[PDB]
Parts: sequence; structure tokens; C-alpha cells
Amino acid sequence: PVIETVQRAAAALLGASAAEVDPEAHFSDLGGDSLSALTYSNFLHEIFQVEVPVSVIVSAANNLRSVAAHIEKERSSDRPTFASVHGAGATTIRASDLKLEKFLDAQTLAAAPSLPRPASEVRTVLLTGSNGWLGRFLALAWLERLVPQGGKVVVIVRGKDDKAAKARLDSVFESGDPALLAHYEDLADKGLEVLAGDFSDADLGLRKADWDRLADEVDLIVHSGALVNHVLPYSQLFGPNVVGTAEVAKLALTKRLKPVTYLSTVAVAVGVEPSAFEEDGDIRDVSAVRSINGYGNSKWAGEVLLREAYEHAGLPVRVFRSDMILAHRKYTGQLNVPDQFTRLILSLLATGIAPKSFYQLDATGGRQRAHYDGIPVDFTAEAITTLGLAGSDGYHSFDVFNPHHDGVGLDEFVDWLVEAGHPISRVDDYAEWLSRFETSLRGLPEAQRQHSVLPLLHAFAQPAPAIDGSPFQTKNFQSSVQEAKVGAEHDIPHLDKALIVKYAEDIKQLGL
Repeated sequence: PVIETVQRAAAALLGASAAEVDPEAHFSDLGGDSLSALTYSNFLHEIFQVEVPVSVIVSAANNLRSVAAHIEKERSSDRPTFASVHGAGATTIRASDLKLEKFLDAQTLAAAPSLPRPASEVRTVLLTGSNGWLGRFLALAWLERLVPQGGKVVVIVRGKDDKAAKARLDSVFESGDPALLAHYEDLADKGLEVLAGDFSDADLGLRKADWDRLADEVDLIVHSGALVNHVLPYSQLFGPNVVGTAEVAKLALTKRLKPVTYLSTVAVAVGVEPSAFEEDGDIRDVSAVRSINGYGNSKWAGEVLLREAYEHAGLPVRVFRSDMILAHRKYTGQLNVPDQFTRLILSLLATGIAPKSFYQLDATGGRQRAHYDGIPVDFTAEAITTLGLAGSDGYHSFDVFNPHHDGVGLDEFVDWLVEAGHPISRVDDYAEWLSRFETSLRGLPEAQRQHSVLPLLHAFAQPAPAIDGSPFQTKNFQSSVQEAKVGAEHDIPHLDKALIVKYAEDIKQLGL
């Protein structure tokens, strides 16, 4: 009796009794997370002989009863799947597999070439991933533009129902900053529609009525959503990142053509040297066979399908590859809490110790010039929204990285926290710092320790190479930002002291 096993497995896994784990509970509410969710997925897989993807277990849409329902269904009973596309238990994937024939119904494909062209005036945007870190500012940038022209922004969010989904959205904007909140509520009242859904599912997990309406009403689609996780295998990422990208394309190839903005990552550059990676090349020509880093490959496969859709039907695409997306420069408490950078700043303040340098020292033991490659999200959202609006034709890809040869890297960040009075001690020798720093992290209260850089300490094993600028190419993005005159900078910004200082305050204020 499936539900009873689901429960008992959960109890075992999470250190509860079976009485504490009622069917209406969510895996997350018992202390579940991505790590334990993987363990759970394999355990249930082995017992029932069916796929139980991590994404089923962690959706805010799914209690344990839903996970059990899924097992039942799959046990008896149809969408694209890793085996239907790549071959069952394959160990390589290849670009020649990722063909639209295998993701979409033939009828949709037959009609797409002769579909009406994109609307010349964008009045209603559909956005995925709006409760995500980047997505929330993409939503807010579209709202600031469209609401004053009486336009609309429709958003898809995971949740049990529309009101639940709306509530998940609302609370990402409650971050200790009243100004942000007033701003969001005001714009949201006027121009936001929130629908519960799931892009890994049929018709994006919506009611047929709303899918048929969006297919008619929507002028432009921004696909910011994905399962963003650097440990899961490709096969757990396939559903969200690949089939997800394809269900979005289905909407974009129905009733009339709809430009897609697609968020991606530098991780797609698997076994190619930075210097050899074309920012605006054909992505299918870049390691066209790959072994099974599943994040990178899942995002790549997404790109490839969109490329196939442009080749088939002339769907306008813009791809934006973006990795270290730092804190908002204006709204307080707004920062991506789980990201490596946040964790690091958190960790330096908690321990109060930093190395002379995070980077290779020189010949004589001295600090060298280095650069940290990230962009604040306020600019990133503005840039993406602006260049995405303008992409009504063709296919173009953009590396949203910070390319400046400015000498602004982690050592300047530490100097700046010190200049602003935070008590951080500088330790001359790196390997000493490293073992002291691990000691000091282990001594931390459990709440802090989990937020800190302690899980990812492998990545501070060595001092980083002392490198200015970025080795990947960024001229398409840099030159477009320049031409479009985005921001006060009319260029990619430089990371400044005001921002680093803001991170320490945002961290105090969120109570880490």
C-alpha cells in the first residue's frame, strides 16, 4: 500500500516516527531538502521499479500523498522521458537526439512554420521562475514597464492552487524592506496574474482553458525557471530543464509565434576551453556528444531544443548565460542566500578570519591583481529585460558575465568590510587560514553552519588563480548593453564597496 511505504521511508530518512509523518505533509516540512530528496528518490525507485524524480518530492505542490499518487500512476500506465529521448540507461547524450519530433506532437510542429509572426507590440508577458532569485526581478522589471501602459504580466509558480502559488510569490518580496513590499503590492494589484503550474507537465500544469488563452493572449515568454542544482545527475534534471524548456516552446509555437528569452549558464561549456567557446555560435556544435556536471548538460540540452525551434519555425530566441548574480543594490534583504558568494561573506563575518589572499601569491609572497566575475541582479534583470524586448527576430546568445580588467576581486571585498568596521583578521599563510577557518566553522551553531560555506569547502582547497577579467567572451552582451544605454553605467557595472557593505547589513537583517 504505496502511501504507507512512502511514509515509513520518510520517517526513516528524516529521523521521525511514522505518526509524525502524515500523508498531507510536505517533504520540506519534515527537514527534507535536495540532498535527502535524492536518497529518497533512489530508495523508492528500487522498491517500486519506477522513476520518482527529485522534482516530484520537493515541489510545494506535492504532499506525500501526491508522491504516492505518482508512484501508483507510473506503476500502472506517457510524456517525453530520458529513455524515450536518449535510450534507456544511456551514458552519453548527443545533440542529434534532442529533436523536437520527440518532445512535441506532430500537429503542433506541422503548423508552426506558417504561424503568424510575433506581435510587434508586447503587452503581455508570460514569465517562469518568478519566485526564483533572478526571476523575481525579471517580474518586477516587466511590471514597471507594462503596468503604466496598461499591460499584463502572467506568471507560473509551483503550488497546490492559485492562492497558494500567489502566497509563495508574495513572501519572496517580504525581506525586511517596506519600500519593496509597497512597490510590489501596488504593481501586482494592477498587472499580475499568478497561475499554479509546473512546466515539466502537460500544458504547463495548467487547466486547458488557461493554456488555450495564454496561447492566444501572450506576446513574449521569459523562461527563467529551472532546477538549479550542481549535484543532481542529468537524469533528475531532465524533466525540469529539458522537457520544461520544450513545453515552453510548445506555447511559443501555438496560435502565433512568441519570442522566448531563455536563461542559461556558462556550465553549458563542457570540455571546450573558454577561449574556444563562441558566445553567439551554434550551441549544438559544442561537445555534440557528452558523457554523464548534469546541471550544465541539462541547460545545454534546453538551448539545443530552442535552437531546433528557430531552425524549424523561426521562433525568435534570446539566450542569456548568467552565473554569479549578486545582491540587489537598492532593496534590503534581497540576496540569493544559498549561493557560494553569500555563504562566503557570511562565513568571513561569522569566523572573523580571512586570508592575506584568496588567490595565488607571487614570487615574493605578495598579493596579486584578481577579479571577481559577478553582476548585481538589479542590473542583470534590467539588461535582460531590455535586450529580450528588442529580440523580436532571429536567434542570439549572450554571456552575462563581468568582463572588466578592474582588479576588483575577493581581497578588495575583505579590505572593504574591514574599512567599514567588521572585525576580520588577516592570516598571512593560506593553508593555515584554511584549517583555522574550517575549525572555526565547525564551532558554529547549527543554524549558521548550514548557511555558511562549510558544505562547499572543497572549492577553497587551493588559492584560486590570480586572473583579471573573464576568459569567456562577452562582447555580444557588453556591446548590446552599451548600445542600449542600460543603467547609470551604460555598461556592465563594477562591483563596489556599497554593495559589499550592503551584504553584511542584509545578513544581519535576515538574522544569520
